[PDB]
Formats: sequence, structure tokens, C-alpha cells
Amino acid sequence: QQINLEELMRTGDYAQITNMLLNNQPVALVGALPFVTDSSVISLIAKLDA
Amino acid sequence: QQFDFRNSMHMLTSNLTFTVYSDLLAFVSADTVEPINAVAFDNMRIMNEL
Repeated sequence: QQINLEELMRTGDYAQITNMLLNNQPVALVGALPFVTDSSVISLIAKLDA
Repeated sequence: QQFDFRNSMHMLTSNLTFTVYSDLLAFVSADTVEPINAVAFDNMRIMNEL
């Protein structure tokens, strides 16, 4: 699924996201975003990204 | 009146351990969108002459 971030921080977030995050459900996000590069594989196995 | 123990001895029904709260509300966390983004029953946008 999806959820425009632009409209999010505008609308004020209706815990829609808050709920999905809490409950763990496959989802996507959209808009401008800060990436962050890592290396030491480790990080991955440890699944830091979650 | 004479005194008769028996009849003056009553048992006591009392709840146990409260905690009384006043003011209330306070527990409410609330913010606000940025003024430039308002809306009435309208839903189009209050104050919209850019």
C-alpha cells in the first residue's frame, strides 16, 4: 500500500500509520527522503533496518 | 438508652485504595497544524486567498 508523506505531515497523521507500525503490516512510504549508507554486513544480519 | 453491645456492633463495607483525580483534561496531548492550513465544515480551506 501507500501513504503520501507530504499529505501526512500536512494532515496531522491519524494514527493510521501509528497503528500499522504498531501492528506490523506490509507498507510503503512516499516523497523526499534522507538515505543513509552502511557497510559491515553485520548490520544487515542484525537487521538494523527495522 | 441502655447500652447493648451486640446491636451497636456493625460490620463495614468500604472500598479499598483509590486515587481521586481532578482537573482531568490535562492527560490530553494535543498539537495543531500550521495556521496556513485551516478548514471549516467546508473542508476546502478556511482562509484561502493565498
